[PDB]
Amino acid sequence: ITTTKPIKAHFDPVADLLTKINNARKAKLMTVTTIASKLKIAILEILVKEGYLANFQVLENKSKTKRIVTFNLKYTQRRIPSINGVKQISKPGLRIYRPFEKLPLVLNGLGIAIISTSDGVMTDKVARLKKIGGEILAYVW
Amino acid sequence: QIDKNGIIKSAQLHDKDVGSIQVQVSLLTSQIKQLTDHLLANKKDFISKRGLYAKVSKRKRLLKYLKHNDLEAYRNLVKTLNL
Amino acid sequence: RTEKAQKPKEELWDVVQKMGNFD
Amino acid sequence: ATIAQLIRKPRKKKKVKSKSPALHYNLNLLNKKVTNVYSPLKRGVCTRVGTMTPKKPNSALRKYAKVRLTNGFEVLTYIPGEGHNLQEHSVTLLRGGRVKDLPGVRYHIVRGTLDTVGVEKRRQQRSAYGAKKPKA
RNA sequence: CAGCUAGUUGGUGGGGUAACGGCCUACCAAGGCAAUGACGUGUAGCUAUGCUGAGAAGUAGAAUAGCCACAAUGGGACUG
RNA sequence: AUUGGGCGUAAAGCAAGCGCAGGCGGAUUGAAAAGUCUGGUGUUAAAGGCAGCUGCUUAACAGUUGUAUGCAUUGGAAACUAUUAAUCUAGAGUGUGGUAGGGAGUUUUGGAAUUUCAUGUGGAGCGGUGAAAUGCGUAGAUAUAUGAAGGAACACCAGUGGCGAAGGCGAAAACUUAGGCCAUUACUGACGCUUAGGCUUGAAAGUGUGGGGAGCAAAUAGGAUUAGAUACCCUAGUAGUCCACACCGUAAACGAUAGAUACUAGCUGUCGGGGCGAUCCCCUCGGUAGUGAAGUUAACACAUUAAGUAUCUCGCCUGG
RNA sequence: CAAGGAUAGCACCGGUGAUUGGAGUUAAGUCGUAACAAGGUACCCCUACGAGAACGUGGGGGUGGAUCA
Repeated sequence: ITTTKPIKAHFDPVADLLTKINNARKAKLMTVTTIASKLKIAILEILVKEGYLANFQVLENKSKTKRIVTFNLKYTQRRIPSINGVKQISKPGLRIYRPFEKLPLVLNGLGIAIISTSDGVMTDKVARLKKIGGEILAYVW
Repeated sequence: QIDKNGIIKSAQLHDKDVGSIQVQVSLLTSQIKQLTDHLLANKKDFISKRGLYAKVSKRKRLLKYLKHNDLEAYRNLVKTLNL
Repeated sequence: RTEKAQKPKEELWDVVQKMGNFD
Repeated sequence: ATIAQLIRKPRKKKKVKSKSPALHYNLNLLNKKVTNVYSPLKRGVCTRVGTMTPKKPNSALRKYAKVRLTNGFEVLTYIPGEGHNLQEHSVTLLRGGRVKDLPGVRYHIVRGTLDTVGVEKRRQQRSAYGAKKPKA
């Protein structure tokens, strides 16, 4: 394959992802590329499984030399994205964390927040069930 | 003009430092000297003085890194951060 | 250069389609 | 603006011009520690009483009184009573509110209290005006 | 309100309240706090308890329970 | 207005550039786990309150129970941050090669001629407005041409041009040199980012300092006109416009749109650079533009150069 | 030893005081309409002076003016 339009360090992976997501929502665009990270891979896999986001492909040049991820949004056959709003939570200027018992259901009890904890990254419901809390990466609904 | 290649290759110890911190700080110091010479020969060139202050600042930050990473930067300090 | 293709399927060609049966 | 700058430039709430502070504090000898009791109606000696013209659309010869409170501030007020019972020296207890017609006037007065009692012949404003019980 | 602070700053020895403590002193000293604004300045008695609002927070710690302070102001000693 | 708001015209981005206090940071991995969760105990008072009951006729009131509530002390986790131990480039960038701007300054002149003087001739007008007049002309004008001098500023090229940090850059010629445009897994390996404080610069009036001052106009002064001209008319006309120095350091320096950073239908133009080839067409990237999608301002509209999208930092903002 | 009592120098803060700038307010005070049309002169911004004053003129910054393709 050929993954085009690489992005360098903007100021962080989270805002680099958010700007691409909102630009894809704006221009009705299908697939966009951003930086690669263990947290980004975890949240992207969990969003593929959650249904808000479509698949993704993580690519490398040879090593840490360049690691990116291309990601597509799930679209019905009407150019309607499955993403109805995603908000980044983990930020450089503000490191946000919440306990397992203080995680809400987004949308109307439907939206799923992505939460990394002391021992892994998971969804809000199973984060509450795990009895282990930590940082929040993205509120997705 | 830029006075680029000769100063780089003088600061280019090996083929592994074409854009290293060493050659960068050497370029900034040489540019500070050349800009002082020019702006003394050309007084009202405010572009030159603003660029000189910008290079002084970037040289300060380059030196703070070069002392943060390598501890041998100040044991042979011919580039002391004072200007 | 391929590292991992997480579900390599990608949606494409979103035709203008709605209420396909009206007869 | 942003939180990082908001820490250095905090929130600046709205400000209001002077309405009626002097009714709530007054001085006294033997420890000038102010009378922090927030008096609702505070005694004071009036200075001038008369009538003057409010704004153009709603003009009148409406009653006014320059009154002086116990504390330093003295102010020009309106008498919300039917007729004026202030004689440029009557001790009277002030009220809140603001008058948007008479210039120099931003106040109302408790009509009926320990002084300025008995306007009389009243169905409304008997708790005010100091009007007695409505005997037939 | 940008500089403030000469036990200031700490050390040996000695003395010291109930005692460690420059607590204080003989001797030896020049350092201590500070643009995250030092020093100074005046004030509030501090916690629980007192209200409003969902919340953010604001509103007193009057009196009070605990602690704390004067007990007319400032000292000294004695008792206990 | 974290919760719970703006910065184009109804607060508005610092006048411009650089920076620390301070703030945050790209990828992988390990230590540590402060931040993070987690396991607990102590205490955070009875009275007070949440839930509960009793009696006071009933709560008012009084009593009362499970529960609040903040610190310390305690096993861990590595997900990252503040830290540490290394690396990789892709952010700062740097290298190479191609590589342009009226960039600034420095150093020169050249002219349209402005004014003046002599050569002259000319033989009663010049001049100025909406109207005239004031003013200038008969020591010879109007005007004319030569020669000489002193100052000022450079006709066209001037761009849906580029660059310079804004301030700005245009008669040409040279130099020093900031910086730029194009593509580089190329090199340190985050060296980064801004910015309160801090550093420098900063149209200009106008200040004095030394020259000339060519010309003129603040002020001032006459004739108009006016209800009156030191306003609109002009003539006379200084500071000043000119330069050297500081200071003045403000501007409609406002795009009333901050700096660094990455992304968003297109379309039609331009300039520069890279490739190519009669030119050219064309492609690449920027710069420089716009209608307009989407998106966003009440609205006016911006719109790939946003007032669109988002991160770090700062400045400005609550009624007249 | 001491509550305290002092000197000449100074220092901090408050009110007052012949005389007085500035603000809102009287549908009914004085001149001319500068200026709002390109608003009777286009607006102004920074700065010098003067003018009752709207303001007027200088050197620069701009159109937050119309005309007009």
